Amino acid sequence: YTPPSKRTWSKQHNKIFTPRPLSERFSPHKLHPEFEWWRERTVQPSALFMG
Amino acid sequence: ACRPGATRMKWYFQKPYVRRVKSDFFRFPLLSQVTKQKIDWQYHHPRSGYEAACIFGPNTLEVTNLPMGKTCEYLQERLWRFFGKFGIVEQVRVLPHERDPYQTCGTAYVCFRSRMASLRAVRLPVHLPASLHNRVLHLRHLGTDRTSDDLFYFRRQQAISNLVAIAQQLYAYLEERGPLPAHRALRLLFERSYPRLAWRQAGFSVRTCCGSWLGFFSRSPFNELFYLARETDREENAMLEKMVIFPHLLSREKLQALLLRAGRLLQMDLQNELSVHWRTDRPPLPDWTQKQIQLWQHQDPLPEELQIWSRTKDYYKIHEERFLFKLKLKKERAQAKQEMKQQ
Amino acid sequence: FNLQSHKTKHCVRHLRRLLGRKCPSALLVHEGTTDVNDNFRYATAHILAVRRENVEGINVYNLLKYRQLVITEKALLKLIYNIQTYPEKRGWLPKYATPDGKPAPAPEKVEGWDREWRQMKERERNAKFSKALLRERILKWKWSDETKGA
Amino acid sequence: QRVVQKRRHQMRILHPAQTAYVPVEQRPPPIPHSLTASSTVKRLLNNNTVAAKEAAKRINWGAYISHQRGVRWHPQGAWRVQFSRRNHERNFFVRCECYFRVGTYGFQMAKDLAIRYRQRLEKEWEELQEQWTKLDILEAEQRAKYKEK
Amino acid sequence: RRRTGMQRKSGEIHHVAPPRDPVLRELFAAAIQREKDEKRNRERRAQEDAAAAEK
Amino acid sequence: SRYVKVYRKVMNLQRRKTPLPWTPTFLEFSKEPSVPFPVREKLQPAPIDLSYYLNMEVGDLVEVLHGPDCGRQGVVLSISKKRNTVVVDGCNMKKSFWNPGVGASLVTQEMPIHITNVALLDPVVKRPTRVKRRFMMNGECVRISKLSGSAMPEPVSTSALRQPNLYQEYLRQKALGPPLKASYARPDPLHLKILQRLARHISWGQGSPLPTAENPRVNSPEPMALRR
Amino acid sequence: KKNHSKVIQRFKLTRFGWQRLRSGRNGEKENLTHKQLKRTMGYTFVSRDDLWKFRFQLPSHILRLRDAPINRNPNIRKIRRSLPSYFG
Amino acid sequence: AAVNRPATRSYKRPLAHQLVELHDLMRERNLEQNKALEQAVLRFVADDGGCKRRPREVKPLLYQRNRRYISCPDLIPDGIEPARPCAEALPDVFMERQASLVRACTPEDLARQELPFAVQAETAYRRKRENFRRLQRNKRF
RNA sequence: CAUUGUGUUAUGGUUCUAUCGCAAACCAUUGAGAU
RNA sequence: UGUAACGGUACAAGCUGUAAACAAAGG
RNA sequence: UAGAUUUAUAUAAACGGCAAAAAAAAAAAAAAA
RNA sequence: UGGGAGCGAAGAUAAUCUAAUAUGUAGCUCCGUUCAUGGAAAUCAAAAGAGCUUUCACUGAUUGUAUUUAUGAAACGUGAAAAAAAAAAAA
RNA sequence: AACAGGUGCCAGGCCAACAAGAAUCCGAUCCGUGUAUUCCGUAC
RNA sequence: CGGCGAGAAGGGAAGUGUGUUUCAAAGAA
RNA sequence: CAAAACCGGUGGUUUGUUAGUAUUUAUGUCAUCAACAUGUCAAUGAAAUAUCAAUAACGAUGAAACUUAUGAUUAACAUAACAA
RNA sequence: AGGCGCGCAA
Repeated sequence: YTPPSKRTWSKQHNKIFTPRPLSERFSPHKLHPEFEWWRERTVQPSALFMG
Repeated sequence: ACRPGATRMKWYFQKPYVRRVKSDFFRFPLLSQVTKQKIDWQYHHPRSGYEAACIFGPNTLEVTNLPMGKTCEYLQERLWRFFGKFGIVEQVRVLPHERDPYQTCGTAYVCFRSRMASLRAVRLPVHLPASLHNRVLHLRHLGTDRTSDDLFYFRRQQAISNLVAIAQQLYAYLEERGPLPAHRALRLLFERSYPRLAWRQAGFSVRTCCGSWLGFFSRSPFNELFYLARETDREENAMLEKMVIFPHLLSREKLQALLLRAGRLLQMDLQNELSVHWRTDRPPLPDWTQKQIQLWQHQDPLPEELQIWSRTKDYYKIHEERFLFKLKLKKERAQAKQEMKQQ
Repeated sequence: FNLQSHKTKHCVRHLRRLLGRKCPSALLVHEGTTDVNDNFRYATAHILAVRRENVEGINVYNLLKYRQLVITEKALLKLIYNIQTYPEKRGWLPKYATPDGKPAPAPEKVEGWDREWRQMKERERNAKFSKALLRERILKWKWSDETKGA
Repeated sequence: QRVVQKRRHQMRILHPAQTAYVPVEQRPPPIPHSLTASSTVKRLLNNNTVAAKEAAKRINWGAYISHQRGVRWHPQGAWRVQFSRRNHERNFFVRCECYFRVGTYGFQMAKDLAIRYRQRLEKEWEELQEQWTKLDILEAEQRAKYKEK
Repeated sequence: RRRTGMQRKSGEIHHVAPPRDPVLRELFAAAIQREKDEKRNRERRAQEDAAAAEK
Repeated sequence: SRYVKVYRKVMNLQRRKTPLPWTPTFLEFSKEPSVPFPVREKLQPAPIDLSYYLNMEVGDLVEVLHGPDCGRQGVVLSISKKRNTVVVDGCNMKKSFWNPGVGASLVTQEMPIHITNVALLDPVVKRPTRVKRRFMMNGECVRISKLSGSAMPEPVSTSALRQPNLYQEYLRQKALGPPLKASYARPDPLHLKILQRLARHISWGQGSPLPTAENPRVNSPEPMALRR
Repeated sequence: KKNHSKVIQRFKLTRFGWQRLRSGRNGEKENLTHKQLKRTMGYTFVSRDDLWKFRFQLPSHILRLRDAPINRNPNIRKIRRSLPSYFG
Repeated sequence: AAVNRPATRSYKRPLAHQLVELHDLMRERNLEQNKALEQAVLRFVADDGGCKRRPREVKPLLYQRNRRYISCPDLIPDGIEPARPCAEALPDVFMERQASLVRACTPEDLARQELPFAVQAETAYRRKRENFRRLQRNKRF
C-alpha cells in the first residue's frame, strides 16, 4: 500500500469521469493501437437544429 | 495509477505565436484582439468582449491573468474574499480551461451589488503571491471600459528611487552652498520620469510617496538628514517661503545607511497598500466560520486514533503500551500549556 | 612505432627483419601519444599475426597468447613504474602518519622503565611459594567474557 | 565472528610447548628411523615409564648408525644396501636392494660387507659414466663420417 | 549489404583528396604518377616477355 | 515483496545498450562480457515509413489528435522516417533546459509526436483528411484531399520555417564541459605565441640548445638517413 | 546468511566457548543445598555434543574449536632425553 | 601536472605569462632544458591553455573486420625500400647462441644497474627527442 | 561332435538435419542543414 | 493494423482483387 | 508518387455521464473492479 | 509488466492444528512503463548537523515483527550515480 | 586464424564492374577451395 | 578603532522540565 | 618515480559463427479446450543445357547407373548363400 | 566506503 500524497489522494472513477486531457498522462511519441489510426472516421455535421 | 482527480494538475509552457508567412492565413491565422486567440472563422463566432455584461449586469469586472494549478472554485472563493473589501459581491465566476475543466483558462467575471463598489474595485491591479505564480491580475469594467493600473507598482518603485536621489541631491547642495532657503533649494532638485528616465522638476515623487514637502521633511529618516527652521497648497507655499533648510552633519556611511533605510521603508509602504487586510471594517467571525475559511486552503490532520493503524506489523506492535503512554503524556503537556495560557 | 608510410607491406618487412620469417604472433606495446602514430595504426590494421595494446591493457593473458612481445622504451618504462608502484596504490605497504609520509626517528627508552618488572620477576623466580603466588594471582586477576580487547 | 577457542590453566593461557634454538657446531647423525618399526623399540617409545626410560639408557643406539650413504639398518635384522640410478638415454635403470643379514654373517661383519658393497657400486657407476661418454663421442664420430659421404 | 543485398567485390572505398598547398599538391601528383608508372612498367615488361617467348 | 529489486534490475537490463564503452586501466578488466544482453523477438513486421504513404511533408498543417495538445494545429517542422515521428510547431513543449545563449534562464522546445497521433487538415473543412497523389498528362503531381477534393497548398518553405535548435547547442556545450574560469579564458596572445615558438623548438629541435644573444645560430636538423 | 533470533537469546559467545544459564534457575529451589543453588545460579558451557546445532542456527557466530595438539613424533617425547640423538 | 587539469572553476592552473616567466627563470639558472618544463609547455600549447575543447577522443586499438578502405599513394621519396635482414634466420638461441648472450659483469655494469629510474626515464625521453627524424626529398638537399 | 545347431557373409528392416532469415542497438562515412 | 471468405492465376502453404502481374512512347 | 483495389471482421466515441443494441424521456433502477 | 490501483483464495511450512509464513501471491477488473513514477520539508535529527525526489553498494540479515515454523531491499548514517528547481507583471 | 558470399567440398590473389598466382610439386578411380614450397596485395 | 541594531507568521514537530532545535500544513520544466 | 552530435543516404559490427525458427490443415471435444501427423519445394547427380542408343548382346554419359545413381540410414527382427 | 582478525607472553 502506497500512502497518498498532496497530488495523488484525489481520484476519479475508471468509467464515470470528467475528461481532462491536459492533466491525463500520455506518451505522444508512441503508437497506440487502441485509437485505431488505420480506421477512418466520419465527419459529422458541426451544427444541428431540431435533430 | 488511476484516473487523476483535481489534486493532480499539469500545464505546459506556451510558445509565443509567430506568423512565419504573413500572407498564409490557412496556416498562420490572425489573432483576435478580443479573445487573444487564433481566428477560426469556420467554427467560431465573433466576440465583442461585452457578452458577459448581458449576463452579469452593468456592475461587472472582467479579471485576466489568473494562474494555472488551481481549481476554478478555489479561485472563485479567493476572488470573492479579495473583492469583498469594496462592497457586496453578487457573484464570482471563473472560466475553465478548454483542455482541463478543473483548471481555469485565466479569465473570471465579478458581479458587484453597487456601481460605486465596482468602480472603486477596478482602480488597482491585483498582485498575487508566489503560490499563485506571482501573477498581476488585470481588471476591466464592462460598463465604463475603465482598466486597472498595471504599472502602479513599477511607477512607485521609480518614484521611490527618485525620492532617494532627491534626498542625496539636497544633502549635496547643503554641503556645498551651506544652509539654503526652502523655496530656492527645492527648485534645484530633479527626478527622472518613468520609464525612460527624463529629467523633471521634483514634485511628483514627493506627493506620491509623502503627500507634500512638509511630509517629506517630517517623515523618517529624512528628518535625520534635514532640519527645517523658521527664520492647503497656499499654506504650504507661504510656510515654505519663510524657512531655511539646515543639514544634519553625517558621515558617508551613516548617510548611505539612512538612504537605504528610506528606500526600504518606502518599499514597505508600497507593499502595504497592495496587501491591505480583507477583514478591514467587517464584523468578527465565529470559530466555526474561521474553520470553514481555513478548510478552503488546508485540511486538518487526521485523527491519531485512525492514524495508529498505519504502524506496520512487520516492525511495529500495533497499539503498543509505551507508544500510547507517550501519546497520553503529550496530550497532558499540551493541556497543561493551554491551561497556563488561559490563566 | 612512428612510421612515415601507411603501407602494410613496409611494416610487414620491418617486422620480418626484426623477428624473422617464422614468428607465429606478436604483441606490440606502446604508450599511444608520442610513441606511435596513425601511420603505424593504419599499417598494422591488416597484419592478423600482430596485436596492438596500450600499457594499461597488459595482462598475463596477452603475454601468453602472443608469442613475441615488442615494446617501446617509453612503454617499457611506463610498465615498470606501474608494476613497482602498484603495492603503494593498493595499500600493501606501511604508512608512517607524518606529513612527508616517511618514517620518524625512534625515541630512546626512559631509564628504569622496566626496573620494577625486573625486580618482580627476580622475586618470583624463587618459585618455592608456587601455590601462594597462584592464589594471589587468582585473587588479583579476572578472565574477561568479551571477545575483543584484553 | 570467528572466535578462536582458548584454553586456560592456572590463570594462564595454555600454549603448545615450544623450545628455543641451541647452536651446535656439528650436529651428530640421527639414529636411523628404521629402528622405530621394531616391536621392542615401538613399545619402548609408546610406554612413558621408568622401565622404558632405563632400557633406553641401557640400549647401545650408536651401533645402528651407518656412516655411509646408501647403507643403513632394516627391521629385517640386516644391513640394507641401496643404489638407484636412471639413465633414459642408454636405457639402464638400476635399483639395488641388497641385504646383509646379521644371522648370516654377524652384526659388524654384515655392516662391513654392506659398506664395501655400496662403495663398489659407486665405483662401477663412475666407470660406466666414463665409458658412456667415450661411446657417445665415438657415435658422434661415426655419424659425422657417415654424413661425409 | 551482404546480409540482404547483392554480392559486391569491393567494399566502400575512398580516395584521398589532394592537399591545397601547391608544394604538397605537386608532391602528391608525383606520387600518383609514380604508382601509375610502376603499373605501366609491369604491363610493358609482361608484353616484352611475351614477345620474346613467342620468338 | 523481496523480488521488486531484482525484477527492476533485470528489466533495466532490457534497456541497457550493452556493451557500453569502458576505459582500460592497469590490472583492471571489463565486466561487459559478464553483463547479459537484452532479449527480443526477432520475427516481427518489417519497417515502414508511414509519411511516404500518408503524403505528409515538412510545411504541412496538421492537427494533434490525442494528448494534452488535442485539437492544437501546427506546421510540421521535421519528420523522422525511421521513428515515424513528427515535430509540430508549438506542440509537445516538453524539452526544457538552461539557456545556452542570451535571454531567460530557461528555454523549452517541442518534442517529436508519433505520426499516427497526428493528421493532415483539409484546406476547406479543416478536419482530419486523407491526401492522395494524382498525376496529370504532363506528369505534374497534385495532392488531393478526400473531404473536399481540394488541392493541397504548397508546403511552407524551409526559409520561413527555420528556427535555431538550442537543445543541440546546449548538448554541445555540456559535452565540452563546465564553464571555464574567467582568468583562464582571458586571451593572452603574446605569451601564447612565445610558448608556441618554444614548443616548436622543443618538439622539432632534436635537443639542440635554445638560441641566445651570444650564439643565435641555426642548427640544421638531421635527416633519418638510409641504411648502407 | 540467516541466524535464529530465538536461539541467539539464550547464549553468549566468549573466548573460551559458548556460555549458557542453567535450567532450574527460574524453577522450584527450596530443596536445594547452598552448593547446588550456587551452581544452579551460575553458568556453564554448551556441550560439544550440541555444537553442530549452532553451525546451522547461528551461522554468523562461529566458535573455532581448539583441542590439544596430537603429535606422535617420537623425538618430542620425554624418552628422547635418554637417547644420544634423534630418530631420523 | 596542472597543465593537464581542466580549466574549470575548481582547478588551479598556471597562466601563459606565468609559464613564460617560469621558463625565463629556469633559463637564467641554466635549467631551461628541464624535462617537466618542456612537457608542460607542450601540453599547454596543445590546448592553448585549455581554452579549445573537444569531446574525449579515443584512438582505436582494433578495427572492424570488413571496414571501408582509404586509398592513398605512398607519400615517400623515390628509390626507398624497407631494409632487408642479413641472411635468412638467426642461430638458435638455446642450441648455439648461448655463449654470445652471457658476459662477465663489470663495475660499470653494476653502476648502470644501480642508476635510478628518473635517470632512466630522462634518458629515454631525450633519446626519443634526438631520434625524431625524417627522410628528405630531392628539393630539400 | 548334426540333416531341427552354430560360425561367416549378403540382402532387407532403420532415426532424415538441404537457413526461403539476419536490428529497435552501436561504429564509420556522406548530403542537406545549423554555428 | 491484423486476419479471413469468395473470385482470378500452374483448380496453390505462392501471387493477387472482376483492371484479379502489370501503365512507364498523351493536349 | 500510372492506375485499380469485392466481401466479413456488429464502430456517430478524430469522443464523453454510467447503463441492453459503441451513448436508451424523468422515476422506478440497485455498483469495490 | 514479480512496475502501479481495487478486490482477493487454497494446495505448501508450521512434521496434526492456530497465528504468522506462502502473500498482499494466483485468478478477475483497471493503468500502460524515464516525454513515467513520483517531488522542492508545517522533513530528518540531535543539542553537532543534513538539505526536493530517484538509483546502486555498505551499515546488516544488524535493531526489529513473528515467539513451536519464519520473516525482515528497517531508521539514522557512510561510499557512489544523477543533479534543478521554477523561462514566467504586460508587451 | 572471420583477409565475409559464390564457384563440384576448406580460395585474400577464379567470379563477384576499384588490389593481388590459369604459381609450382604430390594425389588409387573424375574434379580440388587439399598437402608441401613459394611469390604477390592489403589505411580492404 | 565597528553599538542599542533591517517587517521572521504566534502556528506544526521534538520527553510530557522546551530555557532549546527545526519547519510553515501555500506554487511550475 | 613514469605517463597524460541532429533529419535523410551508404556500408560495417554486435546481438549470433557460442543462441534458435515460431505464419498452412489431416486427426479429438457439445463446448471451454487439447495437440511437434505425413522427411525435403526438390528422382539421382556438380552438371539431365550428361538418362543417348535400344527385342537381346556388345555399346553411350558419368567419378559412381538398369544399377552399392536411372531417395539414404542402427539394433531388435525377416530371408537366404557358404562352412565343417 | 566497508568486513574479519589484532599475542595476555615480554
